Amino acid sequence: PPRPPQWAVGHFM
Amino acid sequence: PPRPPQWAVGHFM
Amino acid sequence: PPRPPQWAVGHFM
Amino acid sequence: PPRPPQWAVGHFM
Amino acid sequence: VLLLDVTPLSLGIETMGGVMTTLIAKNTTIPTKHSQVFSTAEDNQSAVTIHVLQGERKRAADNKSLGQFNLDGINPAPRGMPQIEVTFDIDADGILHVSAKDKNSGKEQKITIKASSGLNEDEIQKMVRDAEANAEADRKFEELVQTRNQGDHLLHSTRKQVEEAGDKLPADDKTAIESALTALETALKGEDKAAIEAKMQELAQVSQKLMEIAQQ
Amino acid sequence: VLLLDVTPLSLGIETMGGVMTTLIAKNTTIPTKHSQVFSTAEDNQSAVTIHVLQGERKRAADNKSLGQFNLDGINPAPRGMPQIEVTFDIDADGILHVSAKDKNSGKEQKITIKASSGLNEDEIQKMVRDAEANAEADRKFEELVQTRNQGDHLLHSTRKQVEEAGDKLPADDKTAIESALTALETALKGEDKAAIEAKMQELAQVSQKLMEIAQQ
Amino acid sequence: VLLLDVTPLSLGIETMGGVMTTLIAKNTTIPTKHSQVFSTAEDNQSAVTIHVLQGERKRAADNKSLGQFNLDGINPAPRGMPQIEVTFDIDADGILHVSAKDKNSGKEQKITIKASSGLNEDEIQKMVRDAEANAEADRKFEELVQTRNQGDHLLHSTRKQVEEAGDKLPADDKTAIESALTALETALKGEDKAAIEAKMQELAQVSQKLMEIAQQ
Amino acid sequence: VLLLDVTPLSLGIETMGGVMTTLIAKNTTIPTKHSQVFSTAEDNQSAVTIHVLQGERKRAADNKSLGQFNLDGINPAPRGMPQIEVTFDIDADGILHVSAKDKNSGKEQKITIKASSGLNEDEIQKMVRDAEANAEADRKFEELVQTRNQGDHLLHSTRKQVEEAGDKLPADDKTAIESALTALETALKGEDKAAIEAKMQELAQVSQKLMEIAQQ
Repeated sequence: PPRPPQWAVGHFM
Repeated sequence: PPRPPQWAVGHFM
Repeated sequence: PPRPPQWAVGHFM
Repeated sequence: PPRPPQWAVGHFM
Repeated sequence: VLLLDVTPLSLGIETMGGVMTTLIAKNTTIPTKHSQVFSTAEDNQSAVTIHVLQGERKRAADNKSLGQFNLDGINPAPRGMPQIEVTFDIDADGILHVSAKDKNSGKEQKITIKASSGLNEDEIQKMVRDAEANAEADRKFEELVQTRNQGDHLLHSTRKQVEEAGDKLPADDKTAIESALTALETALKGEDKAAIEAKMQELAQVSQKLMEIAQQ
Repeated sequence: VLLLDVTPLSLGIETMGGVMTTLIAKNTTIPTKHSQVFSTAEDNQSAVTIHVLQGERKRAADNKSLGQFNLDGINPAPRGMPQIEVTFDIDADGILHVSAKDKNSGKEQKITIKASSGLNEDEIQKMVRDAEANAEADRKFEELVQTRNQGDHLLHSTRKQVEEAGDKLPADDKTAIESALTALETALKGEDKAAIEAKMQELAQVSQKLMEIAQQ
Repeated sequence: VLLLDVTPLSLGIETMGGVMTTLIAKNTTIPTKHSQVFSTAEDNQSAVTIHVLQGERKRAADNKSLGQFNLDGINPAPRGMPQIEVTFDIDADGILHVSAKDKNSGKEQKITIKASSGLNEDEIQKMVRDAEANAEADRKFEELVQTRNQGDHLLHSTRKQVEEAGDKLPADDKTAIESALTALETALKGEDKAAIEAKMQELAQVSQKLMEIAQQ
Repeated sequence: VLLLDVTPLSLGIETMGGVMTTLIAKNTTIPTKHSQVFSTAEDNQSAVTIHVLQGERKRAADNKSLGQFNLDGINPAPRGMPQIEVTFDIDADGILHVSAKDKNSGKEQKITIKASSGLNEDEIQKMVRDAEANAEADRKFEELVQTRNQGDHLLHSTRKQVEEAGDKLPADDKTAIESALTALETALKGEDKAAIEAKMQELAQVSQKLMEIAQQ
């Protein structure tokens, strides 16, 4: 998979 | 699709 | 008695 | 003067 | 003005896990109107019960039930995708109009709640004292419900992924993953936060391949 | 009920020193009625202005003036002895009836304030924000006024005692006491808490004999 | 900084009527120092007990007693005239130094209270919950004590005036006034706010001449 | 005890959308320890920045940055599935240890923050006043970020579904759906809540078939 340029901490589903 | 027996209001993604 | 020129509401002793 | 039997801290006039 | 018409208590709806979610906060001047978009709790869910609550407690059952209605005809979609807009509108006379609109189907339903419904002055004071006395218990209930909701979404998502992987998922992998799903679902039927979290963690520890596959 | 008629802000009267003293607190459900007994600020005072205020600030001038009236015919007595009962009564329609009754003379006076008087919703929000932003300044004003009130009562009481002692008070004693009274009264015309307190203390330091005599 | 040393609860002293009067508020960052001038409760009182309290309740007995000391040698004077300065000073280590200074006599006394004195974390939480649960009862106690204090000052002041008037006060007048003083003093021994207020009012209704005379 | 070591302000981390999410509330007694499980913001995200904040504002940039670190090696998975446990532990000396643990990979990282870091007493008071003065602006920022987050998840989920449907999705359907995704993504780059919500609703109005298909 291509890894996104994203560092944000998100919420756990 | 089989519809679940679920009525709960959930959160919008 | 001479009455003072005072109108202030004060506290009850 | 006779001193009262009183120890209470009161409010300053 | 010397007086204002204000809400004496929170108004909202019951949400997934048996929790009260506030739409209009306590001490809001009326008239007032507030909308929030909510959604389905499970994939393909065709209907939502909108259950209108009054009060300050986190557990839905601990608040005052004002009435309820259904919105159906929700079209099949993944959990959390349909846009269900819930609006509380209190007019100048203190009558509450709650409606729910499914932006995806167009369907709408409402209920009208008289200004005199709900708790009386004494019961309102009792409610306020109760919320104060149980602020810790309610906090613990609230955190248990968010953990029980997170596990239920993780349970349901992982079941879908398993089925989608089918034969691509090695037997051993599937075995460990299935084991852990059963363990989680049992923990979810229980009352123990830490047990739910440990079963979630047990699942994160054996799901590596499933994820990989699911991402391909 | 879904709504309550509640006060949006404090209601009370101006008291000695230019301070707002609350009779009905903010967020009180109406109807409501509250009485507090007040009194004269100076010996032999024959009248009181009852000045009705709305708001959350300590300085009277910073609140909203709702109206005012006089109660006269108060009979000569020492400061703080007449019983002047002030009653705020808000009825079910939100009309405020303020009355003042001199229990010693029997005389009563009232004013009626419409439910629509006072600050509008925006001004009410501004008032609440203002009280928040100036909570320190207001605390300092409040403590300065209590110190200015204490000094004024000490000034007035000591003047009476001096006059009552007449020739029984040695010249030197009187000299020191008078000096200090003048110094206090000047400090009271000013804005400095510590200066008022130091002049009060200067007076306690030279009044020993006057007290003694006054107590005989 | 990530943390602050702050008081967990109110600190103050017991005042006239068995009430807690706060000197340092709850949640004050230390070090801190606060002074307030207090006085005697009765004419010619020669000593004050300074009784240091910790807590959030209005009744002194409901708070945590930290210690107490006397300041004596207070010189004869009318009630409320001596300047007794009470200072709470919490230093950087959390040790509390309470002192009381009689500005009129010069005399000073202090007590030192270790940082570890008073309520522990659990008891502090219990105290906070207790104050919450009894906020109404405490308000009623507070208003009863202010009414009981007002009556006691009115009782004592009127007794002095009577004696000072001596023969100048007509028999009938004296009779009505004495009757009412006895009635008040009995009401003051009781628990009923309204009864105290009615006896006060009974006294205002027959004291007219005494006042007049007292003012001459 | 007469004092407690307590936090003067909220401690937490920056979360998706540039918001501060509290882990340790303001006025918590130390020592204390709190964990919350968080996750990735996008499918296949391999790393998270843990950015430790101190303060009371909702916008991350408005709070005091205490430090930050990365946790990498997060294995490919759908957005929101990896279990990233963030723990704030303040020990008895007021030193803060923040760690983040990826339950799915096993990897852990931490930073240690001295007790003297963050805002000083004056800046702490300014922070508290600022949060008070901007409580409305912050509420509006908070609701805009939750709407911007909801749209971004809806944007990303729908893009995946489109690609998964491939040829099964009729040309017309795809056209309407694509149009609306572009419109949403533009709205997400903007500052307007209502515009984001309208583009979301535009998407719910043309996605019916995609959902259906996605559910098959």
